[PDB]
Amino acid sequence: PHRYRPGTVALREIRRYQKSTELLIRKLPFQRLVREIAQDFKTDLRFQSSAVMALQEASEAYLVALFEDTNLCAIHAKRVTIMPKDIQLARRIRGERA
Amino acid sequence: PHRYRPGTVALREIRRYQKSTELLIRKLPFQRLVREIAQDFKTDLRFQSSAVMALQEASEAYLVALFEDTNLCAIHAKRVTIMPKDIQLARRIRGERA
Amino acid sequence: TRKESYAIYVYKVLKQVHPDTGISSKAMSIMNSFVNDVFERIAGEASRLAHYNKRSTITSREIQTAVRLLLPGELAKHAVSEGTKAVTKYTSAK
Amino acid sequence: TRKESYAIYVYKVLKQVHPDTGISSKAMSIMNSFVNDVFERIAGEASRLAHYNKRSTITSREIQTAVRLLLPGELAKHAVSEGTKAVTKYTSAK
Amino acid sequence: AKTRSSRAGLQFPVGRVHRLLRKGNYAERVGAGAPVYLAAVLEYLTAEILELAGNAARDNKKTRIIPRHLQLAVRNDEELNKLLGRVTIAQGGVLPNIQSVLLPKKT
Amino acid sequence: AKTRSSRAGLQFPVGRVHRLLRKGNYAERVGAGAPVYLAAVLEYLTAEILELAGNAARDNKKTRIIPRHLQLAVRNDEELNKLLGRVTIAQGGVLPNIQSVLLPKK
Amino acid sequence: DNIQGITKPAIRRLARRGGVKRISGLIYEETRGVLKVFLENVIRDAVTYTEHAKRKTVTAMDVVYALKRQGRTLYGFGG
Amino acid sequence: VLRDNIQGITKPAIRRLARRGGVKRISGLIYEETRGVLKVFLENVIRDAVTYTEHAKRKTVTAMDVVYALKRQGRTLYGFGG
DNA sequence: ATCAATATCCACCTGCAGATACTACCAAAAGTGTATTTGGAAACTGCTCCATCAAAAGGCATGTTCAGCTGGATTCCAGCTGAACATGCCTTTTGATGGAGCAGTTTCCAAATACACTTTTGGTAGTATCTGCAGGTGGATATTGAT
DNA sequence: ATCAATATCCACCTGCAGATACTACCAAAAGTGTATTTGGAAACTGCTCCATCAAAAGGCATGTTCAGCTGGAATCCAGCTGAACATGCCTTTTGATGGAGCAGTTTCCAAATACACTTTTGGTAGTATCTGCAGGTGGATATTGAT
Repeated sequence: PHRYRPGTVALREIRRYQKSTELLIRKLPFQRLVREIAQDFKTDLRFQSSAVMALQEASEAYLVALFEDTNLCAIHAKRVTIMPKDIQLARRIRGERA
Repeated sequence: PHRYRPGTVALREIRRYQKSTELLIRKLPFQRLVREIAQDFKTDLRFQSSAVMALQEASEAYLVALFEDTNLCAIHAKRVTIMPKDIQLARRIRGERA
Repeated sequence: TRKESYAIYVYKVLKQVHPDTGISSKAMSIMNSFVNDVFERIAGEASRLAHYNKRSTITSREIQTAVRLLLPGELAKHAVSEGTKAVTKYTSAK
Repeated sequence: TRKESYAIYVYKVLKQVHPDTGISSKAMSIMNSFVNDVFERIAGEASRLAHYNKRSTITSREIQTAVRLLLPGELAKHAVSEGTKAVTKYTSAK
Repeated sequence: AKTRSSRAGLQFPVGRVHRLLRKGNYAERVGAGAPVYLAAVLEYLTAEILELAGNAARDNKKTRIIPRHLQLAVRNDEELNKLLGRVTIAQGGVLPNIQSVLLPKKT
Repeated sequence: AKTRSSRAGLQFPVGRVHRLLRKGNYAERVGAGAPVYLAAVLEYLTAEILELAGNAARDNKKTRIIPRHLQLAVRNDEELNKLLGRVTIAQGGVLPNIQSVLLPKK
Repeated sequence: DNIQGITKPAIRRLARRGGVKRISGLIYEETRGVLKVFLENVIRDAVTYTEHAKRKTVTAMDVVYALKRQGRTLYGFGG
Repeated sequence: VLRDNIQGITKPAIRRLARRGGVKRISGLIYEETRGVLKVFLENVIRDAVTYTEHAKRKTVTAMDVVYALKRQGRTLYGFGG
């Protein structure tokens, strides 16, 4: 009964996703999110496929970099587990918050 | 002899300085610093007094805002005493040295 | 030689909103920087908006879109009204 | 309608630097964005420089100061060097 | 011959704003409706900040709006704070604000 | 008739840069040295990035430069990284980097 | 719901690329909320450019211009 | 001969700034840290200000050069014609 | 240190998505010659204001003593979050078929630019006279901290 | 709670830097009226590409069990950092002086706009072939983790 210790596979993943560039959020689910949000500003809109892909590349790159900052705030707090306050602290300092 | 406990005067001071708007760095000392740094870039420069005052208003508003972010990093670390690491964490997240 | 500023206009608006209130020259300087700043940001947005659409003219329409792009929800809604209104009025006068 | 791009002049520069290296369409699209971006950042700063100094002309001087303002240390020194070079070589030619 | 500002029912100078739009090289042409609209926006914004600053000046028992009042009025207003989020008002100071955990004792 | 690029000894289109400066409303006028200077500054920066991206392509046993190679070239270079600090390169991924405190205790 | 369509594994993959090793259970809902504010801000602007051009289709360029004025310039989709 | 003026930025002046910034307790190493941070901030702003100065062929840095330098950095300053 | 279970790496292989390539057509673009206009460097210089010098002075920095209490170190364990499955819901590929509507082309006219004058005005320079409030004073209330 | 050492609040008030009032001048600003030019809305619509739908394929997400190990609570204590005090430096300030250098008026030609003409070109299209490398198979080897 083989079993890897907590953290080994997670670390293995960090190495794996930092080597690749493929998007990490499922496409159709993302497209739906996008269309729903836009529907709130203007009804019956169409989206060029390249438009949606632009939103996705921009969103992931944004979230990824935010996790980097968040991770630094958790580590600052002598933790290795990121929490909501780590995200809040990062957004607040970036000026995206207060 | 009467003696305020540690932290009371510090708080008295915060309320005091948050209530006023006067510059906090001595005028002349700040002016020599500006002339020293500029000179190391271009010899024989002159400065309109308002040019020096403009830099002092910008520098102080920048440092105050920086200390606010620093204070939040300390509090995040469950401390009430800011340290170099806090200033560094805020400048990193701010993208001043990502 | 001439140095323009919005001082006389800031002042007029000041007496409309606060009849018995003055403004120090230092505060007026700030108000003047504010008007200039917003003017530039708004004309900048319009400028680019016009180019993105191969338009060589900046009409009240680009100005309107710039305002929606630049101001937060509620300041935009009102700014747009005042502007549309000033343009409607202006249009029916001549 | 035609759609300009810097793609051809990029590829030309590529084969000089790495004669046996190709570039994907997506990478080329990225390089085009890059050239457009730097152009706008550079022209825009030259624009302001001329305005600040009440000038109606953007000369190679404004492009130079813009480059110094916009680019980091060494990138700036070399860009200035290439810049001066092409303008000199261009003058010494009927 | 009325001024274009009166025609629009405005205090801010439409003629000036139209003039500044041309010398700033924003586009080859500037429609006569652009400065009217833009002058209205500038006036409204000016009115909004003067309203709030004038009130801050009253709360401090003052008759004259100084820079601190403009700062107080912008900081205390979510939207003017967003619009001027990257702006520094000289001699404005900051908003009185002390993080809870820094306060003494408990309860 | 010889082109302006050829005269200034460049690959980038000097005539295009000039045309672009004019139709951009940057100023009422545009001196002739300006589009030359600017065209060369653009060519250079293109060369600097293609040179590094190319190395990255080599170091990865590849001959074709892809977005990944452009990202590694930019983020691994102090100056280019700063110049493109607020820029996202599509399909670029990130640099392999793990905070040391997260690594196994050994 | 749709924002809920952005799955936990995907938010985890995202965190991984960002070098994150351990993740608190509250993070997934925090993230989704942050993602929505991001997209609303960007889309609000793209759609604004879309309406200005009298179109009913959001174009890549509309998005790219939105990103640029939000200070999130994006290379690769024209512009 | 200007030497070591960064020390003109005294401990009390740095405490006061921290106070306005809402800071209650300061570690002993914060003072040198802050001087270093201030110097970098001034080098970047003056460098741009002086660059606007030379471009205009002046030997005098104006309040406006500074104001323009500040705006490039995203630190718009109101109150000095800028 | 030994040793089984997995992951990771690598040398080799093949198919196709996508990069390469020859031909051709063509409108827009880039170069060239000529006439006309003007931005802005030059030179001379009026004049603002920056760099200095002088001096009296008390606001404020420096340096030290002292001990309150914060941060750092250490120990401890409840329970959360990772790993590994078993399961099966729905993302994904894509082929293709209407058809929305982006984008190209033709009109043509409200609106903008150019141009010549006339009237108005905001900014400035010269004196001259108020006024909000900074900063000092004195004493009543409020806050803090020892007991 | 009591009490005393201090900070805090504010009413009362004087001095004055800075705001307010006014006549004067005037050059640039701003408006009126024409003649001339055209940007881009409007209508028609060909072709690209976006929204759908079929629909097994099965990949990737979700629910669950288990326990490793991380986060948070509690304890102790060395010494950092705040409060207060004494001493006296040096910043602040009131104020005059030379003169650097910024800025205004003007003379003026190297250089840019404005066209018209000729010539060259890079982008759109096909049509056809070429290839870097993603992705799959083996088999070796390193990493992880239990003993």
